[PDB]
Amino acid sequence: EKYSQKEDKYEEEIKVLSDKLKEAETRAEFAERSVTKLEKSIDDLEDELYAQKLKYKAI
Amino acid sequence: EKYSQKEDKYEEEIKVLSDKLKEAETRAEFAERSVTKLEKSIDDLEDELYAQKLKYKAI
Amino acid sequence: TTALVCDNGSGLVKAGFAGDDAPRAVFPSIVGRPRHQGVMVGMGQKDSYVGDEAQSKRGILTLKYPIEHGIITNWDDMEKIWHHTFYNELRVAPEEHPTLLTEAPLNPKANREKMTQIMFETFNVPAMYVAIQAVLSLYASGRTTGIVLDSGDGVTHNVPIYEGYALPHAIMRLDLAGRDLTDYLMKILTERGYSFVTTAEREIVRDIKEKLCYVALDFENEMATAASSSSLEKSYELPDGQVITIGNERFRCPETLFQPSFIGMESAGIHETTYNSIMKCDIDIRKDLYANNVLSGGTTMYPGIADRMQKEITALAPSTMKIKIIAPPERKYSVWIGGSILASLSTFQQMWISKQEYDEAGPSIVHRKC
Amino acid sequence: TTALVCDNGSGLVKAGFAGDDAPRAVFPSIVGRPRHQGVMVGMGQKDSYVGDEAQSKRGILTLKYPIEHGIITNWDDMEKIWHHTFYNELRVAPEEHPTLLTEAPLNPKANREKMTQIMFETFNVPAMYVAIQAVLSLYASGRTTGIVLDSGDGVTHNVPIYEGYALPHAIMRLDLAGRDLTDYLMKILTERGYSFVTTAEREIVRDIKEKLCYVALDFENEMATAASSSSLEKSYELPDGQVITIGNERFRCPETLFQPSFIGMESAGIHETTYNSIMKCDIDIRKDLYANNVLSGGTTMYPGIADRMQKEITALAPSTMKIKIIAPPERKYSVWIGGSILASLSTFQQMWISKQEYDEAGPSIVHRKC
Amino acid sequence: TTALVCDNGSGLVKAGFAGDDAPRAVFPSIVGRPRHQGVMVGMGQKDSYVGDEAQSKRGILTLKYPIEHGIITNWDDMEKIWHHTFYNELRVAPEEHPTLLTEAPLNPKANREKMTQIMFETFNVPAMYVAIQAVLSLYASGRTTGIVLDSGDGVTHNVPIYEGYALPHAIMRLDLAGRDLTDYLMKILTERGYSFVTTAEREIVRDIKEKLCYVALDFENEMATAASSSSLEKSYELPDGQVITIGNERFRCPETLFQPSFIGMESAGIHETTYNSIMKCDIDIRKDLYANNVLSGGTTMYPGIADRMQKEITALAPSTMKIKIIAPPERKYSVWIGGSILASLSTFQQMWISKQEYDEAGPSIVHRKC
Ligand SMILES: Nc1ncnc2c1ncn2[C@@H]1O[C@H](COP(=O)(O)OP(=O)(O)O)[C@@H](O)[C@H]1O
Ligand SMILES: Nc1ncnc2c1ncn2[C@@H]1O[C@H](COP(=O)(O)OP(=O)(O)O)[C@@H](O)[C@H]1O
Ligand SMILES: Nc1ncnc2c1ncn2[C@@H]1O[C@H](COP(=O)(O)OP(=O)(O)O)[C@@H](O)[C@H]1O
Repeated sequence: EKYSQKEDKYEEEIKVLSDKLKEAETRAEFAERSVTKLEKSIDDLEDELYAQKLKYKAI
Repeated sequence: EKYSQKEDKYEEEIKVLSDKLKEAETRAEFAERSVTKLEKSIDDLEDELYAQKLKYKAI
Repeated sequence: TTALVCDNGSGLVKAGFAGDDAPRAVFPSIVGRPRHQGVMVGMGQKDSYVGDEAQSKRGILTLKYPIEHGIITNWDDMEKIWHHTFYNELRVAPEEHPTLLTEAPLNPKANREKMTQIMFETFNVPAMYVAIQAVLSLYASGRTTGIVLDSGDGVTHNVPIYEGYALPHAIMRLDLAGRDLTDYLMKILTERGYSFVTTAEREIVRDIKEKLCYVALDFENEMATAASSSSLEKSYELPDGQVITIGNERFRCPETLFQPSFIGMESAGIHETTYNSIMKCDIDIRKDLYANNVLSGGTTMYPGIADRMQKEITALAPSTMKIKIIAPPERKYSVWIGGSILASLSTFQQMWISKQEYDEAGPSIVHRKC
Repeated sequence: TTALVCDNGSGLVKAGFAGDDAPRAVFPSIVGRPRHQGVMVGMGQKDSYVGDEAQSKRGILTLKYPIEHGIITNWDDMEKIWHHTFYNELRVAPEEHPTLLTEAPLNPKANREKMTQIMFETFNVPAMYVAIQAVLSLYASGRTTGIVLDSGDGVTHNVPIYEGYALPHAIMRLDLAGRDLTDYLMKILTERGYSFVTTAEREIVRDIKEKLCYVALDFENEMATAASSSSLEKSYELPDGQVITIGNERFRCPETLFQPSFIGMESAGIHETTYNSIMKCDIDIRKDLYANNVLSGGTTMYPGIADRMQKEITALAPSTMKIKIIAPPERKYSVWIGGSILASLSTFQQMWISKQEYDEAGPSIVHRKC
Repeated sequence: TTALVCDNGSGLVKAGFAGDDAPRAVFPSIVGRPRHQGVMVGMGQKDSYVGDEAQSKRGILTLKYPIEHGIITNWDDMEKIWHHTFYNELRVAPEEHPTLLTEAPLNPKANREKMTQIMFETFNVPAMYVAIQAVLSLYASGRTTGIVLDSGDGVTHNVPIYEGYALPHAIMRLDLAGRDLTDYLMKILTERGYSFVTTAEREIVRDIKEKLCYVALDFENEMATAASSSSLEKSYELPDGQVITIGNERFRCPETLFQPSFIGMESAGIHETTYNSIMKCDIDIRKDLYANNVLSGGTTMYPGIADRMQKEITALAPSTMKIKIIAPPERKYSVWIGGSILASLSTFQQMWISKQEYDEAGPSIVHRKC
């Protein structure tokens, strides 16, 4: 019965650790998608600021 | 016998999943500081673009 | 002189002394009476058993909770439970201690009026006071700003606080809690063969719920997974042998908190009522409310409830604000801990309802100033 | 092609053809096996007798019901009973008829899964379907709204329906029925000297129950009246002579339906569970539920049960509602009648579980869609 | 050809024919959908019920208003309600009638744009037009000068008019109306023990509000009187028996119109917003505005609201000018009555938005000229 209760606490730790693992994996994938979005947005901002710089240096 | 082997399997799952949580949270926070600096870059880009709009509306 | 904290609740009495770190007495809020005949002359048959003595003679008794949905509906049994709490569990004299009772928000006035009348008359407390469980939970969490989600045995309620100010127009009270989950589990277990109909069997099912149930992060594919393999099945042993095994019931029971339609209620899940109570507050404080969700009570103790709550509120709220679910590891006693902290404050010693004030104003003094 | 209706029940098989007005075959759901020696060489000993053949030879057989509390607990005996029903009673070929079986609510899933697997494999029915007894009883009553109290041999249940919508959270299932009353009467007759212990004697006592028992309008003064005079005593003649006479047992036996503590159960009487199932429904439909109590099943056939039911519910409900107990004179076959009506509807011919759907989906198809 | 008037509002649809004296059809603006299972095969289950048919199947449906605060937020349900209004209630063809729709002031442009697009496309009306409720209420009152306070189910607004000229800078729109009073009453009834949580129960509480509530001339001593005696208590009977009695709630509910802080709003009472909208007008016309306060809409139907309004505005205004609250006995239909009058005018027949004008200028024509 001691072995039983140790195995029980073991499987408890296993379940909770796997739950937080899956949560953190989804978090990491979402963070990577966020990085992609930020690369896209900085790209667009660079383009627009550069167009305005062109016009300003022109005038 | 079954309790010994089940507890050993639970221990090895504990260890692997613990290291995986370690590496996952580290890569996560590092990608998140990357996200942070990209957001600050978005800020700087938008500000300089606003500045160029200012110069264009002036001249 | 020290004071007593007596968080009543609909499932568990937690009492103790103002200043400690944990309640001194924690026992079921239950009163049992014998059903059967009684033959052995001289056994000293008691009329009724209270507390956890009624939990060990459980097999021959019919148990009754004197609190249904945060409302005391049997005042004699509640008086029995209070008498027990004072004399046999704490072993004090109620005439030498102010008493800090606790109540849920948005329940009838007669509840507090009768509560204070009972105290002052049939216990002769020097003073008393009736707090709100959410405020005390915030005290125990060590904050002054946040939206708590207290979910005990009878009632689930949100209370948003900001800088120590309550938003009483945004308090949302819901009426499914631990007991309705216990009943839903008693019903779902029949579709696997097991039949629990007695009150004692309801206690057994409550223990099954406290041991084997958890909240699925994603209900649908969790359901599909439980259907595919059989790795989610755990076994439980009733107190006569008779091992039972449950599968998807483990997470189908607490899922009712997020889809209250499973028990035929029209309300929304706890995540949606939390979001609504937030969106009912002024636009300036809700960014700070989003990051101070404080979970409290026993029903918030399921594994994976904080993760599911955060996922749902994140999917609901704007994609910029930071959702933080604060679930302490001892969140089951936050109301009592906060009550002790409050009753121990120096600046609080003027808020008690002294016996003279009651003698002058009747039982209506309670909601009048306090 | 016509379809079969096979209301199984735990005490009587009622089978027939969809479209008739009454079941074509009604026999006990029982299987008998010889217990004694067997000496006459060449008598042609059968291994087991089913139906009412086992009822006439019951002196030498040991009788067994393969259904205990609505649940089939002996699948070989149930297969024997179905084989009998199809080939010897109805005299058809099951390969040419869709079959409409019936089941009580809130009983294990494996029951329906095994039902449909048995049908499709060892009988090769073209299609089948498993209905709920209370819904069919409401069909037969000619209504679409009402709370129906079905009480057969194994299980008593309420199902509230409104405008054709079931309220599955208010379904209440109770597990005392005709058989527990038969056992209580077997136990109560010992205090007059009569001793029935055999299964055949259990059948004798069931007949005594069906002939001499009634529900007393007021239990206490009826008890005092039976104690005062002797005008309530009837006499019954066992099938060997030996006239027996019973007194207050006549109404003490069915009174257990209103005081289930007589057999040591903790539940409430049928009147109180009916009232509770009503009060568990939305406040707008319960005025129409109060006036459409539909009694069904054999155990609701005692003289004076409708009046006692109305008196009790009237005493429980508010003093403005109109309580109406609807008790048809043929209420013992309402489930079968409604099942025939249902299986005859043209819009129903798409709800069958065709053989091909089963071949694709396994036995789990039954509850998963239908 | 005759024209249609379709005053929508957020609580009641009022439709009719231009020229009549009262709306021909008056039904709730509700779309109901079933919650429960549905077991009677062949009952012909509709998908959704609208109007007062959804009000009779109330117990099994979940009701939804498609207009929240004067703004249409569910366009499919609004289209369902309009379809019902045209075909089942009025029984006409929308292709043969100009339609006069109605709207509150200071609400998004997309509202009118989508309204006219829906009309012209999915109903093919020959012409249409969108009026302002306050102007039509003035038409019905038979005046050309006055400040009209319209208070329906979603929005309260003041519009000051002089000699037929509007003062758009002095229009003040408030966002508490009948529905917020219904919610506040649902909340206040809990402190007596009564619990209404469902949408059907919200309709019950709305009926209680319409039958028992009134405005106190002086809130404070009325409160003291209700606390002293018990002569203010009436008794209402829910639709299952269960008599309930309410005391000071009767006037605590509509008092929120004069102290919107009871529901946690920062605005001022209707008397003070009326006085502010008056003082925002030119100093010459306000002497005539003070004497032409025109009440309109359902929420202005409480007993004693005119006297309280007059007392408050008199206390605010200078002590010489003559305050005069005009509250017709049929003020609940003033918007529709004025709409019929307006659509009947011969000189108005040039203001319609013909279908060809829309076919040229897109949906944006509505606020360009009309
Ligand atoms: N570890 C647990 N997991 C899940 N549910 C629990 C757990 N512990 C207690 N509960 C539920 O919480 C309820 C008691 O919570 P509690 O906070 O004491 O309620 P109250 O405050 O009303 O006394 C019980 O009904 C039980 O079902
Ligand atoms: N006339 C009667 N009076 C009292 N009880 C009856 C009568 N007829 C049948 N019963 C009871 O009803 C039971 C059979 O009812 P039935 O509806 O056929 O049950 P099931 O549906 O389970 O087969 C028997 O156990 C018997 O005790
Ligand atoms: N007799 C009454 N007394 C008090 N309030 C009423 C009465 N009749 C209706 N109401 C309130 O008025 C509202 C409906 O008013 P109505 O003018 O139809 O609004 P709308 O024009 O927006 O549909 C309801 O919500 C109800 O609360």
